Amino acid sequence: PEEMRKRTTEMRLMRELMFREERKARRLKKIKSKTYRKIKKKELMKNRELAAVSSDEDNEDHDIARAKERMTLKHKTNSKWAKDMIKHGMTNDAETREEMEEMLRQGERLKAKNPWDLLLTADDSTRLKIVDFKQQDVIAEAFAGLPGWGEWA
Amino acid sequence: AIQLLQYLGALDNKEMITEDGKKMSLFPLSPRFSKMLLVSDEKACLPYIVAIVSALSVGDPFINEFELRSKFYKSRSQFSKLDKFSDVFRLLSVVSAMDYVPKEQKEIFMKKNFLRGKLMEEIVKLRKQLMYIIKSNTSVVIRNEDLKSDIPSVIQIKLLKQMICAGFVDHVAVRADVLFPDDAKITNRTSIINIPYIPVLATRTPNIEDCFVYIHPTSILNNLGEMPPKYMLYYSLHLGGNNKTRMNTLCDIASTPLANIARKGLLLTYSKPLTGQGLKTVNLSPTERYCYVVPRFGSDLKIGWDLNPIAVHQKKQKGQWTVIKFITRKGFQTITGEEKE
Amino acid sequence: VQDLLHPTAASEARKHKLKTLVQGPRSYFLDVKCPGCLNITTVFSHAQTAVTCESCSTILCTPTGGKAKLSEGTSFRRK
Amino acid sequence: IKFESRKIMVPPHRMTPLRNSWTKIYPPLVEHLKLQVRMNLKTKSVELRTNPKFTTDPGALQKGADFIKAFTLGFDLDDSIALLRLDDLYIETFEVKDVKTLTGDHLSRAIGRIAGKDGKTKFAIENATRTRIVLADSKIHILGGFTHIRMARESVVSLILGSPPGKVYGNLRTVASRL
Amino acid sequence: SQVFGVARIYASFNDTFVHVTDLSGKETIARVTGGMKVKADRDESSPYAAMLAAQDVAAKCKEVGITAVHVKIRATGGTRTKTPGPGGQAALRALARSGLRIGRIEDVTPVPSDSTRKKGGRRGRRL
RNA sequence: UGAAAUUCUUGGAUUUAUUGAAGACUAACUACUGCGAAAGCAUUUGCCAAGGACGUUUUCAUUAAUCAAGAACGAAAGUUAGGGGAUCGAAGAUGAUCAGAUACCGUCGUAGUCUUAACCAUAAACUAUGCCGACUAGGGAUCGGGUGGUGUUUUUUUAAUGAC
RNA sequence: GUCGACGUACUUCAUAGGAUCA
RNA sequence: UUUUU
Ligand SMILES: [Mg+2]
Ligand SMILES: [Mg+2]
Ligand SMILES: [Mg+2]
Ligand SMILES: [Mg+2]
Ligand SMILES: [Mg+2]
Ligand SMILES: [Mg+2]
Ligand SMILES: [Zn+2]
Repeated sequence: PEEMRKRTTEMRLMRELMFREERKARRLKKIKSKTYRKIKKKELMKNRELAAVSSDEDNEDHDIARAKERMTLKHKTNSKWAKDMIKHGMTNDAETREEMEEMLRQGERLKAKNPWDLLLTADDSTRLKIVDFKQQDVIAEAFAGLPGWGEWA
Repeated sequence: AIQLLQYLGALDNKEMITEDGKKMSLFPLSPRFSKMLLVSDEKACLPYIVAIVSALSVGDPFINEFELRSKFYKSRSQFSKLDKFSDVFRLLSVVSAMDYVPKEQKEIFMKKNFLRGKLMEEIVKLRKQLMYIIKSNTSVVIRNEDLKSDIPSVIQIKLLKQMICAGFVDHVAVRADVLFPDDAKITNRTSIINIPYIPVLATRTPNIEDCFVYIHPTSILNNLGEMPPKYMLYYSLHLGGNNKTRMNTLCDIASTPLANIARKGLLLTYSKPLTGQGLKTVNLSPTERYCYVVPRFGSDLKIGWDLNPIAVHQKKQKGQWTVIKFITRKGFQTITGEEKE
Repeated sequence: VQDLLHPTAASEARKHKLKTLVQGPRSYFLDVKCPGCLNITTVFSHAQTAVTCESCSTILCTPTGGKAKLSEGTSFRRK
Repeated sequence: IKFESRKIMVPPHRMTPLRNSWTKIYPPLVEHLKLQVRMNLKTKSVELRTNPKFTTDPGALQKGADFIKAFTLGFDLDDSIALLRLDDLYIETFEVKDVKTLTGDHLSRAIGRIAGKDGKTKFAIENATRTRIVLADSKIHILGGFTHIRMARESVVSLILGSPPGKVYGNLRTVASRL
Repeated sequence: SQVFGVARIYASFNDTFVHVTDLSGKETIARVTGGMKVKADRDESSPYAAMLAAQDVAAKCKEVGITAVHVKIRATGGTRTKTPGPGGQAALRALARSGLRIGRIEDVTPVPSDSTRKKGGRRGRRL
């Protein structure tokens, strides 16, 4: 049947689609500049925050996260990277100091302890079905004052 | 006037009357208030919308502080109980509260609550005429029993905000610090009455402060005690004595409902699909997809602003992607899972 | 979930020859009957040589990338 | 108004948009310009002809062909319609390799710099210079007034040669104020 | 009753030529350039210059007897840009408006299979 | 050129057509895809040798991994001695030196760019990421080979191949 | 010779971040 | 300030 042709086209579009994400994904992969990646990360955190994609943490979830942080103490300046930057005067620079402070604030977050949404469907179905013109338009009247796709058109 | 009617859906883009436009003309009210009554059919909210519409149509039955203390605030405390962010529900509280007042004590109630006697009586009269026209034209004798209504549910109160926003889609104002934090620096010491807002579709000036609009002294928000809502509905703008524009608030509206209502109006546009962790354009087929978009609200000579991203279902129609329906966070997550399985 | 000690027959059939539980050849031997003399000759499935029938000196198979292609008209059985 | 014809071959990647926009393409051609429009599916070329009995403006045919050509290069329909509306719009076309022989990632970054993040840089040039720019891979087309396309070209070329977008953006504000 | 010539349009960066010749190309009928129709050398590449040049040749060709021309538009080509400029586009439009019948339009820009080096240098050109 | 001027030009410039000569380079196809130890490699055809992967119920049987010493190759530029010398072009000269988005522009152009026989041995020679071996998730795209189908198409006699 | 390169010994500049309050 | 189906 000719329905088989329809199947091939649908696959062809899906294949052409997958390539496009691959090409774009390949190119974004190569760019690894800090400023570029920093801008993308910031914009992503806004979108997730604004859309509240992330679920609220229960009190038990926070306690477990706090427990691991106390168990490990992974976000203090005793880590290998933090100790390396501090002891060698590389944190006097502003940028590497920001990363150290970013790490430290993130650690601090985990350490913290008469009587007097349902989106409205304004479609035509939710309607006050009230019941009450051409001649009145005659009263107004008395007042006065694909073609060409394959063939020549 | 044509533009306002078009935003309400009264007129189409070619300035002919729509079916809604004909439908509103049957009522004795302004086009804004009709639209409130038009959408009220859901979940028996009609009695509340009629009361709100009658109150606004007739004028405020409240006596202001300037025109006149503990007694005044005491009466105000009683009628603001329905919602802490709505002037409209303060009006609804009084009008429906009167219904349970027996006729003999009505005069004592109006004086006891600093309420203008004449206006409420016309509000009563105009409520009957509205309920009469709707019952007569929907299928008629209306008694005072018919106006007696119980408290709205929490679900209803959110809906009333949406119906109210339907008629005042063009009078939404956003806190200025959200758009221009540099120019509108809000501190915890700042009085609520001095927090700047920016109306939608406001004509941009070289100095943005010229467009600022502040809360009216009479609004309950001045006594709110916390930061005001992100977006606000206002009825009209008044020039205060200090050359400061003051806005008569109606009620607060959240971002996602606001996009929902403006979707049917000309006041919403959709950005390109978002990309990143969580936000991924799920492709069912070459013609339909699920994705997150950033709705832009407002009409580039005016003040429009972007709303929170909302998951949408898009379909490719004649080469262009058209948003069919909105999707909850759970609905999108399950969708992302389904294609993985 | 699967049991490594007792793999499914189809599962092993899908795997590479060296990657099964006990590696073994996937090739085999054939009895090819010459069209003329009707004698039987043993031919390797993946024969790399143009096997010739000794009596008639007729080509029975031709080498290729993998399995040898048997000459047209030659009957064969798996031995 | 003699009988004349124009043929404009449609490249394959522009055929599908031509389909979805055909409803809005033949009305202005057949109504305002009084042209006989047709697409030869066998050759996949848009055919326009002058009707001697009906067509009156001698420049309608060439005006229509440029309008089809502008859509063919990748310009949106409404921008292409500007060619029918006006008579003083021209299309400037040049390649990246003409400015500078860029290859590999250097060519990819040059295209990215011209477009800018979310296309902001391209829109910045378009608004300031009152022109429309189509960035087809390494092929750049600019549409607008003659004096305007040259201004946009210089801003584009500075980006190709390596000038950062930020500095080019400030230059756009200056010329925009002068305009 | 219908005589054909060939209208060669050479659209460079700093000028536009409109040259009308017989079918062979040996015999020149009328050559007019943007410079001959403008006072300032800046505007020689301007579309307005081309329109005047196109109109002048169109008038001259009608006097000779030529009533239709095949357009062979070209750019500088070679190691430089390959697409005709607005000066060439303007010249084509003016020729159509002139009433002179346009037979066939083709681009004959010299395109190299692969060419010598470009004058810019490693850092580019056209600041 | 932002406008000019050095420049060519009634002994015919620029442009047009028919040819001819020289030296380079292989557009579009072109894709982080393919090949090579790396540097690198893109017109057709032939010759010479080399190579990974795959298939093998072929053969040897520890012959292997990493590697101071030592050796082969090593972009571009550059040096020695011939050849060539179209384009572009360090150096050098020269016009103009007015105007800040177009602010370094123009013209002539030596060495070079190309090649043969030797030197030099440096790169952001980059995945800013040693080599060998083992193990630890799913998905579908692509390149080379192999297996399986009673799948489509072609072979327009079949077929068998080839392509999907 | 207030000379160049190297070796050696020193000096110096880049530290604040979050919360509350006025 | 007025005022309206
Ligand atoms: Mg290949
Ligand atoms: Mg081997
Ligand atoms: Mg060596
Ligand atoms: Mg030499
Ligand atoms: Mg390299
Ligand atoms: Mg390994
Ligand atoms: Zn035999």
